[PDB]
Amino acid sequence: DVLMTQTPLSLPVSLGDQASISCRSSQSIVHSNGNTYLEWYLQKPGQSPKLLIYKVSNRFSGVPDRFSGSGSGTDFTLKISRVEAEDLGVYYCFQGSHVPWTFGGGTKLEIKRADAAPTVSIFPPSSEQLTSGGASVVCFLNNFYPKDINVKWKIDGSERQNGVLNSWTDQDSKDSTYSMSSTLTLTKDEYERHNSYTCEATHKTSTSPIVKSFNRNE
Amino acid sequence: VQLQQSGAEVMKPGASVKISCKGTGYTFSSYWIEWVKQRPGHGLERIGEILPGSGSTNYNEKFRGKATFTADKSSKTAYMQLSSLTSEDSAVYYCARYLPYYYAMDYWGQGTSVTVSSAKTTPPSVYPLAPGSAAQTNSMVTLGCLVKGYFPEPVTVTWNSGSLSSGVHTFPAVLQSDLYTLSSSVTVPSSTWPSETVTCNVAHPASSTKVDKKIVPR
Ligand SMILES: *[C@@H]1O[C@H](CO)[C@@H](O[C@@H]2O[C@H](CO)[C@@H](O[C@@H]3O[C@H](CO)[C@@H](O)[C@H](O)[C@@H]3O)[C@H](O)[C@H]2NC(C)=O)[C@H](O)[C@H]1NC(C)=O
Repeated sequence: DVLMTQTPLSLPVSLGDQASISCRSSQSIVHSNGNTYLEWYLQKPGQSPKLLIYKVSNRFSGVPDRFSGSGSGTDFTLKISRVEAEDLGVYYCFQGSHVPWTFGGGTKLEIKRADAAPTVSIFPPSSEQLTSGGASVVCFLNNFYPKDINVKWKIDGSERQNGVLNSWTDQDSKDSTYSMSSTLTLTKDEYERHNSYTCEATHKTSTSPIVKSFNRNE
Repeated sequence: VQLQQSGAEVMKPGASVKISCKGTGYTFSSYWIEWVKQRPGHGLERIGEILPGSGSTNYNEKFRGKATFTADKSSKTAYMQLSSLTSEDSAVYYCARYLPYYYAMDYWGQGTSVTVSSAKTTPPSVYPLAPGSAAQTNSMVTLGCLVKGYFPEPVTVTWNSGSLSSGVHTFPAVLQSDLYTLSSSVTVPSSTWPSETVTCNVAHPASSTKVDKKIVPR
C-alpha cells in the first residue's frame, strides 16, 4: 500500500498570495504507460470532495486556471497562484497507479491575517443544573487567532485537567477567527467543596496567561 | 450524471447496516464504484470498490472483512454492508464513480451519515445561561445559551427569526458522556440587551421538537 504524505499539515496564506502544497510517496508511483496517476481533491467543509487535477498536470474541466500541479517520481506539488475565499478547504492526494489506491493525509488550507486578541469569558452553572444533581462550568474563548491557544483550569490554585471538555470552532468567514468553548462538569457534592474555580488561557498575543476566575464561596 | 445515496442511519453497536448508492445518467455497469469513509475527526479512507458489470471487488486491508460489497444491475444500485458496527464505524460514507487509468472520481454522492450508539431519541435539555453575578459590564457583551443531553444530530440553534444573523458562534456538538451537547454565543451591545429581545431557538427535528426559550436578563 503506497503511503502518501502531505506537508505542511496547515498552510496559512493571505488572499492573493501564492500557495504551494507538497506530496510525497512511499515508493515511485510511475506507470509503464508513460503516465503517473496522481490526482488532487479539494473537500470544502460539509461537502463531498471535488476533483481538481488528474495525471499530475491535467486540469479537470470546470476548475479555475490558478490551480496547477507538477512533479515526478515520488515528489509532487500543487500550486495555487492567487488564493480566494472559495479555495478554503482540505486538499487530498490520491495515487491511482498501484493497487490498492490510497489517499493523502490532507493539508488544511487556511487564510492568515493580523493576530487578534482573544475574548475570554466565564459563566457559572444554572439552577436547573443544581436541581438535576450536577454542575456545569463553562469558559468561552472567542475570536482568537492564530490557533496558538491553551486552556487550563486552576481550581483554588490546583490545576484541574480530568474531565475537561474541549470544543473549538473552525475558521470563520465574516472575521476568519477561531474560537474555543472548553468546559467542565462537576457534581453538587464536589461542586460545593472546592472554594475557588479558575479558567486561564495561554495565547501568543499576550505571553502572560489571561486569568478568568470565580470563587465558589463567593 | 448523478449518484444518489441512502439517508442517514443510526444503529446500535454490534449490528449491521446496508448503505446503497444509486447511479443514473451513465453506463452504470461499466464504472467502478469507490466507497470512501470519512471519520468526523479527519481523513479520507477508501474502503474498497466494486464493478457492477462483473462481480469484481477490492478491499483496503484495514476494512477487509468489515465491509462487503454487492451490486444490483437491474436497479442501478450498489450496496455496502458493514458488519459488527462499533463506535469507530460512526462516520460519513461517500460513493464515487471511478474508471482506473482513465476518467477519475469526477462525480460523488451526497454522503451518508452513520452513527453507532446505544442511545435513544433523547430530547434537548436547553439550559439558558446569563452573565455571572461577579462580572463587569463592558460596551460589547456576549450572550450564551447552552444545550445538552440530546440525541441524535442535528439541532439547529439560532435566534428569533434570524434576530442576530451576525456575531453568532455556534460551536460544534460534542459527546460529553453518551449524549450530544453544544453551545452558542452572540455579541450584543449592553445598551440594547435590556430592550432588545433575543431567544436561542433550539430545534430537534429527529424528536420533532421545536422549543424556544429566551435568556431573561440577570
Ligand atoms: C492502452 O494502450 C493504448 C494504445 O497503446 C493507450 O492509448 C494511448 O495512451 C497514451 C497515454 O495516455 C495517449 O497519449 C496521450 O494522448 C493524449 C490525448 O491525445 C495527449 O494529450 C497526451 O499528451 C498523450 O500524447 C495516446 O494518445 C493513446 N493512444 C490511443 C490510440 O488511444 C492507453 O493509454 C493504454 N492504457 C493503459 C492503461 O495502459
